[PDB]
Amino acid sequence: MREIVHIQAGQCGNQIGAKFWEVISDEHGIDPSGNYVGDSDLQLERISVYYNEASSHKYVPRAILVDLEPGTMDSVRSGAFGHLFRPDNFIFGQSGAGNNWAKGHYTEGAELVDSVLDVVRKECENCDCLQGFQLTHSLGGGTGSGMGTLLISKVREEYPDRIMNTFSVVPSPKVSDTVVEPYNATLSIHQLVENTDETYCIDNEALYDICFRTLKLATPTYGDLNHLVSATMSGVTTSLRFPGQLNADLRKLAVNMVPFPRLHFFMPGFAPLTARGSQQYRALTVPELTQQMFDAKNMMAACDPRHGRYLTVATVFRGRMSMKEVDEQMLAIQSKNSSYFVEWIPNNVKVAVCDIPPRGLKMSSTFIGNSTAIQELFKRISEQFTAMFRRKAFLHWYTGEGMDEMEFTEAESNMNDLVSEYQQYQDAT
Amino acid sequence: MREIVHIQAGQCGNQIGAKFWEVISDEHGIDPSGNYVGDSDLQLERISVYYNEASSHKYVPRAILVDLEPGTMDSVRSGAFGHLFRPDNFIFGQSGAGNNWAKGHYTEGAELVDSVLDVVRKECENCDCLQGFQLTHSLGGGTGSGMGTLLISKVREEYPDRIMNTFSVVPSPKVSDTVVEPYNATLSIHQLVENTDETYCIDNEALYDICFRTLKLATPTYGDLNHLVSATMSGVTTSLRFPGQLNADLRKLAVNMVPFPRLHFFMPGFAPLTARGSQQYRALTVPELTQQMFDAKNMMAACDPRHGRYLTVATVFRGRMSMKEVDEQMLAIQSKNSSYFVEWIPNNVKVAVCDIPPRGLKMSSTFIGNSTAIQELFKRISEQFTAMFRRKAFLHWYTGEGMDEMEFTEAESNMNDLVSEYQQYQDAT
Amino acid sequence: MRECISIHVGQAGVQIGNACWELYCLEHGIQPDGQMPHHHDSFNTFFSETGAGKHVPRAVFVDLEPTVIDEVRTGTYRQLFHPEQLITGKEDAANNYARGHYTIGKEIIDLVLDRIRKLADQCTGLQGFLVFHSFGGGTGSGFTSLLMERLSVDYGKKSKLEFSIYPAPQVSTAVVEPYNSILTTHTTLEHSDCAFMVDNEAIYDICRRNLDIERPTYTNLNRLISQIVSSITASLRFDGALNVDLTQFQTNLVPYPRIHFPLATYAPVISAEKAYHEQLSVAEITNACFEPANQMVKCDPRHGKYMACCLLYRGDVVPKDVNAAIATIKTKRSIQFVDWCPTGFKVGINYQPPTVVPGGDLAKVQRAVCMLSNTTAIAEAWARLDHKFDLMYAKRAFVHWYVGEGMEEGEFSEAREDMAALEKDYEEVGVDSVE
Amino acid sequence: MRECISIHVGQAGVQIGNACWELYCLEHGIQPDGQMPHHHDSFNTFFSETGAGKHVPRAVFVDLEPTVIDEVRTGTYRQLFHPEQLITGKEDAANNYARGHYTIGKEIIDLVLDRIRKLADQCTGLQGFLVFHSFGGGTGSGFTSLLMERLSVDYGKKSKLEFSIYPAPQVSTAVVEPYNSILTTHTTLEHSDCAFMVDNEAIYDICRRNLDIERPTYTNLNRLISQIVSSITASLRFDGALNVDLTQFQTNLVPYPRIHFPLATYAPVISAEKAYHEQLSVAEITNACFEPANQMVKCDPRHGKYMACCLLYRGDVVPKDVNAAIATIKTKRSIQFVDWCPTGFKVGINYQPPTVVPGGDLAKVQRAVCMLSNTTAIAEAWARLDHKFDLMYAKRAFVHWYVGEGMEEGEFSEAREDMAALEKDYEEVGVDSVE
Ligand SMILES: Nc1nc2c(ncn2[C@@H]2O[C@H](COP(=O)(O)OP(=O)(O)OP(=O)(O)O)[C@@H](O)[C@H]2O)c(=O)[nH]1
Ligand SMILES: Nc1nc2c(ncn2[C@@H]2O[C@H](COP(=O)(O)OP(=O)(O)OP(=O)(O)O)[C@@H](O)[C@H]2O)c(=O)[nH]1
Ligand SMILES: Nc1nc2c(ncn2[C@@H]2O[C@H](COP(=O)(O)OP(=O)(O)OP(=O)(O)O)[C@@H](O)[C@H]2O)c(=O)[nH]1
Ligand SMILES: Nc1nc2c(ncn2[C@@H]2O[C@H](COP(=O)(O)OP(=O)(O)OP(=O)(O)O)[C@@H](O)[C@H]2O)c(=O)[nH]1
Ligand SMILES: [Mg+2]
Ligand SMILES: [Mg+2]
Ligand SMILES: [Mg+2]
Ligand SMILES: [Mg+2]
Repeated sequence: MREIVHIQAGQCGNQIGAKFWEVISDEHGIDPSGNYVGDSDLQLERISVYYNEASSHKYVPRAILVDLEPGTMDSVRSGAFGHLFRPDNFIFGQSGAGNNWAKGHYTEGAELVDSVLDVVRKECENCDCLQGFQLTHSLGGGTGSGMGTLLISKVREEYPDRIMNTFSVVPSPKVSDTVVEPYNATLSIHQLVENTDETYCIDNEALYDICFRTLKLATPTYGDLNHLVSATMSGVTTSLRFPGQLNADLRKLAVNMVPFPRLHFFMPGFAPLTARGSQQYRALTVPELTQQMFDAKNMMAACDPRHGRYLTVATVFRGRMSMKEVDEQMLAIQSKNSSYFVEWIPNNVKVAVCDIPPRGLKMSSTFIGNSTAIQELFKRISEQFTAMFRRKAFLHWYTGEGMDEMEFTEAESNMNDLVSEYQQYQDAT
Repeated sequence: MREIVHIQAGQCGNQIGAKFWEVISDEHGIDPSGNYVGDSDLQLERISVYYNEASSHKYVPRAILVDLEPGTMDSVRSGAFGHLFRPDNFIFGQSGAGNNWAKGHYTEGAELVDSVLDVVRKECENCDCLQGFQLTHSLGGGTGSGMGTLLISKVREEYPDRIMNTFSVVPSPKVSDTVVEPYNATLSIHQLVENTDETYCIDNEALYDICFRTLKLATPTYGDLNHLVSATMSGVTTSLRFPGQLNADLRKLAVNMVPFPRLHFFMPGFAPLTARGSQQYRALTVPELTQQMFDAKNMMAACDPRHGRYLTVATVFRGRMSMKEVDEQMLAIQSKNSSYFVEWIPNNVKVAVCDIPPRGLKMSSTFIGNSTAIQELFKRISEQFTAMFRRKAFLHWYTGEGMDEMEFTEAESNMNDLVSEYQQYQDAT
Repeated sequence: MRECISIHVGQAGVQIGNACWELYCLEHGIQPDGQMPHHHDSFNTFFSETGAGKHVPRAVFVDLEPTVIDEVRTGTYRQLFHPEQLITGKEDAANNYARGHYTIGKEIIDLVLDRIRKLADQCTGLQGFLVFHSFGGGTGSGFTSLLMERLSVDYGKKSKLEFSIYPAPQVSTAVVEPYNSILTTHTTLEHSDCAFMVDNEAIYDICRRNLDIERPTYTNLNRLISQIVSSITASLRFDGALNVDLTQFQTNLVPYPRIHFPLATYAPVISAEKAYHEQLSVAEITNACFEPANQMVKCDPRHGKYMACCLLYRGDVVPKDVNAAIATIKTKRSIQFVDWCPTGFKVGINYQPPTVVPGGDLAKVQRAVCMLSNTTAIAEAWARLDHKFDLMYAKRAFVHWYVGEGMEEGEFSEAREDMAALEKDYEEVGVDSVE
Repeated sequence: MRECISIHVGQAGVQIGNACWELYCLEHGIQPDGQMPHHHDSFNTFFSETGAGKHVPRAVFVDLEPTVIDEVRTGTYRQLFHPEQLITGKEDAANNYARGHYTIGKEIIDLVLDRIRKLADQCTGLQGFLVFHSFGGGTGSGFTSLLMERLSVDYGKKSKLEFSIYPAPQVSTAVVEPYNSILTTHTTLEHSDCAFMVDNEAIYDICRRNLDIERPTYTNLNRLISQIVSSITASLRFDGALNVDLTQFQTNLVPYPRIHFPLATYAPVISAEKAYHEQLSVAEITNACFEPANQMVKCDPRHGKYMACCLLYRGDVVPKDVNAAIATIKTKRSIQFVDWCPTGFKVGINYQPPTVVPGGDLAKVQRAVCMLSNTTAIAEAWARLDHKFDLMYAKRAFVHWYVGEGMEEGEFSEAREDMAALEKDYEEVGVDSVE
């Protein structure tokens, strides 16, 4: 009931998804072979939302892993946790997009999308009652950004009356992984703003600091970095996967959070984050949980909220608490930190409570804040994209595979408009 | 309830505190591992004042140990009694202040003062009522005096309606540990007399003499020296940690003993002080205890009271007695020694009685006297500072890191004013 | 699954290729005879599988003078290469580009093309061409221009990377080097996606100073250049935490159609005795590789400004300190990038530590870095070569050899004006401009 | 953590450093090869850890003549030092200050700076530099003043201590010592935070009389001076009941920017057989080190007045009898202090007893004291040296070697008036002033 479709694009999506389906398997008591070995029947109460029933009590995920370059798939197939996926879903192309938008939207986008859309339709018809779509990708790569935009569009005419959540890894200010980031990002964001519902922007170096500073890890690899982002992603969904005292669903989050069609870029955060050695000297209690969430340091996006104002805020608890303690503390937060909240939405705190605590923790929480601190992220990206484009650098290889200058002019004009409306509403009276 | 924050600055504060939390742990029946192993229930009646309740009945002290160099924390962290502090509290820098005021208040202190201040605000949010701050530092070092004053000015801004006590270690008149003492001390006092409520001045040679003749020890190391100052420091606080016939607390002492805003420099003292061998030839009873404290020999500050007059006096008894025997002796002390008391404060004796004896003792006492004889101590220090400053010796390395000539002129101009009023009130009619 | 073919031209290409296929075979755990004693595909991209256990490379060795190929035929690697692939002529171009491109070079180009077409149709996922050729040589320069024209005509749009050998400023071996280089650059300027340069003495300075060898025969020089080539391809051959494809190199390094002349660098290059007294940390090999003295082209980067860089870490590498290392490099004073490129770094990470060739001068290392810098310090080298060519041609020296072998002086004029356009574009792009 | 790098200059520095770095591995339990059979860091301040168990010192050996370094390379401590660190020239300065500062010294100073900058960036918490240079030599004096100029600009404000070797009054191995010493002191006066002076003849009296040794070779002299250096930095490497730092020494002993010339002193210095007949109490080693005959510079403290002192105990030392001992020392009429310094003592205590090298002349002691007196008695020594320089320069003797090597006669006037200013300033603040 209320089934969810999970789509993966680019190298990041497959690596994040590899850690994702690891978390879900432990949550639902699923052996790597694919057979139920747990005890509680509560996990079976709603198992069809993600997994799928099969013969001999086998379970297969509703995931569609697809990427142009094959190199990622041999890793997921040959590696562990590859005995439970559906071999038909393992879609791959022939050559990677090469960090090019054009090769991800016109050249190799044509033949690959037709194949992947077929598996979506078959998966949708198998579904009993569709709830929405989940897409995990990156805005810096070529295949994940370029094709993911194409897939988001092709899905959109097919299911107009549906919602989707895109958990994108937005590029960093400090360190840039690839040289031509702004060309892929600016083009991708223009299309997403047109035809998407909500978007959870996530940074890398911000999660780098969190792992090194708070968890005190000397060598934070991609294994640990992707592990933390999976827990936030599992926390967002678990409201409808598991019963709770004040339940919420993907539809509830979308409407509570998005006041306007063009302002749907969120910023997540998770708590508690404690080291292995320092967990014994801290009291696991709601006061410190909410305090840990509401500081700039424990935030998974590299934008300090102090330069902006929280437009709307969510908080999806887990474990067992009191609504009194939960909402008494939201009062203490609101009264003390009132200078940082937008004046013209009152009571802008949405709270939901579950009952199943996360593994190895008495209780935890997930904070999703639609803030005005993203305006500094888009301003910087637009600045980087502007200077590079005026001198017409790297342009010969987007023009040489389908596009021309009119796409670049209109994408820049739209992005300037969006940051204009974003600021003009923050400074409204 | 009525919690207090304990701050340690410099090497002395860390060394005093390392053995201070030794005596506090025995009083509350705390194993070195951090778990309660005591018997009497009265210990847990007020345990939150110093320790913090945590998961699985573990207790974590409310301490903030900070030094500009890592040479001090290596001992406490690696050594015993280091598995119960919270590692977040173990704040340290990279290079010591180097016995310089500038390198601890202007240049190097500012970098680390933001980290400790943020811990202070985070320190006892769980803590529900602040009673005050307890600071242990030195007036001769660089980090103990330099940034310790920096913390006092900054902390006072955030908690103005609160009282704090600094248990400083005032310099010596016979042997000086560091060559540039008067420059470091005088610059500190000009800032201390403005942002503190009361200061406990303690010497070292006076502690040496007491441990030599009275305790019969020929080679007292720093371990046997700091044990004497811990008991006095624990005696002042234990009024609000344990029940008593006539209770007192930190706020109570400040009212009785600060007649004027600038005259808040006290002189402690402890009794009984008897050797282990010669403990069988004395009868433990109130008669000798009151006589023991009021002689010049058993005084922890090297200033002979006979050259001055007591203004106000404490006697924070412990153990169990009858207040009649207490006031029968305070009457005998007053009548026989009436020449050593100021005329314009009648009945200037404050007495409080507790109900829990110190460890291995039937009864004990703590004497705190806001005597006038301190005026001879500041007279000597201002004499040494004057001789060094006209020659401008050692000064080319104070202006080179932030200061100038005008600052030194005002610090001495204010200090001679303080010794003027400290004596003008003694001779006032 | 994704296939790239390698063409080796001239004595330089064959000798380098012998050292290159020395290390690819070692990297994949293949014995010299084709048998065998992460691992299982990988080898499918280079070593085509025969029905038996024998693997044969996708290499096309072509030369006009047969003595060098007769060496590789009779060498230790006799059973590896396909006997049809080794194509030999009868006499070389004798450092005459006119001979090697017009008169004699045209009589064997049909045979090499047929072997290329047969090999390409054998594979299913053809990606691009790897060309190993020199610049001074008559056959190396003469044949490569013919092959680029022929290959580009057959295959429309594919990646075409070349690993050239840039002529030196004071080290010289030919007397017609300015003539061969200028002619080669002009004709292949439009048909090369990305061409790497290497200077012979720059490795000699590196081998003498960094590794401290006083007998650096061409074997030791070939071993160092071979190491750069493999780790560039190693992303295609091996999985990694951040995979980079041949197009990704080509897309991330070429900002303009004409400015496609980067240079290579490798690190760490340290000896066996100094291995014990070093810690081989990620933060320092990033610093060591970027150090101007470690560049493998005889040009100081301090004289110019970087335009784009690409790093490739392999082995036990964490992306965090790699992230940290580039942060300090960017904020460092000596490094200066160009204004229109606020971001100028591409990072690729692989899980396979580099292997060591037995008997090699280098020592075993668990981390390796390869740096591809597209900069402006190369522009000073082009001007110097242009000066040498202009000095010699000023009085029509050696032109009688070239003119008689099917050329005209008009062609020399067009190549001269071509290099002026390239140099003027290179400086005007590197120099800042208002608005 | 806390880092300081050591520069060894000239034959004196390399010979002293061979004995000095011999002691540190003894203190930290490091075998000569690198392996091992209070202890956990500690060695991170001097021994930079390689990934393996091997420790390599943070030392830079620089010299112009390869005779002495080759002994270090071939010595028993062959595997410890980093082979790149041992920097050699080709010929020495030959007791010529001009050669080692202008002509030949300048051509190698860039190489040593490269190893300094590389080593400093490797460490994290660098504090300052320890320089082991003499005064009479060419490379030990001429080249080290160049290093001060090079090091100071790169690192603006850091501690800089030079453990000099003061030329002796009557003992003189060289003939141009007054010309060398005056020139190097003038240029290094404004770039040295704290310079320690040692006289070679002064130790000889100490070794003959106190230690009862009749064959005091340079290896026996160097063992005794190594103990002074070790205990100065004994506070950084070990915990203590009262710790001192590189800065704590540097601000407690320099009342004026020019007057920063203290002198060392060690105690106890007694033989093996004489150990039994001495009880070795704290109250007397404080008295022993204050005796005029145990000073390490041939200047009687009675002729002058102490300005500041600094004691450093280590071992089974309790602070109660320490400050008691100084109390009796202060009231003694033989030791006199300056009026404007009512307090002139600094103490530092450690829990690590000094160790003894095997085969050494000194016996095992559970306590040790190092006294670093900044006194006016050294002003008589500057006057004596200035007298010799003024005597020979009057008729311009030996000048032709210096003038023809890149100097001028006018430059000698500046160095002469510079010592004129210092000699009176030392006395004028040492003597009382009106009002
Ligand atoms: N959080 C996270 N991000 C990653 C990880 N690996 C790569 N990324 C990000 O993803 C981007 C890579 O772009 P991709 O879309 O994956 O490109 P690709 O899959 O190699 O294929 P092409 O787009 O053709 O190059 C980089 O900019 C990284 O910032 C990962 O393991 N975890
Ligand atoms: N009572 C007592 N006093 C001590 C002890 N250790 C040091 N002191 C005093 O502390 C002073 C030393 O200055 P500190 O404040 O410790 O200086 P620091 O912490 O080392 O930091 P810097 O000033 O930068 O060197 C001396 O004057 C001693 O009188 C101790 O163990 N017990
Ligand atoms: N790095 C490297 N360069 C080489 C090696 N052998 C030759 N060269 C270069 O190749 C140049 C000689 O031209 P080649 O391309 O070898 O000419 P060829 O192969 O003999 O055939 P012809 O051009 O007809 O003479 C010289 O300038 C060298 O710089 C080698 O083993 N290693
Ligand atoms: N204490 C001590 N002093 C030494 C030793 N060896 C040389 N000296 C001193 O060094 C002085 C000689 O000048 P050096 O500094 O050694 O000159 P150098 O290092 O040989 O360099 P050049 O001047 O160029 O020859 C003599 O006056 C000695 O006092 C030694 O082993 N121990
Ligand atoms: Mg990819
Ligand atoms: Mg200190
Ligand atoms: Mg040839
Ligand atoms: Mg010499």
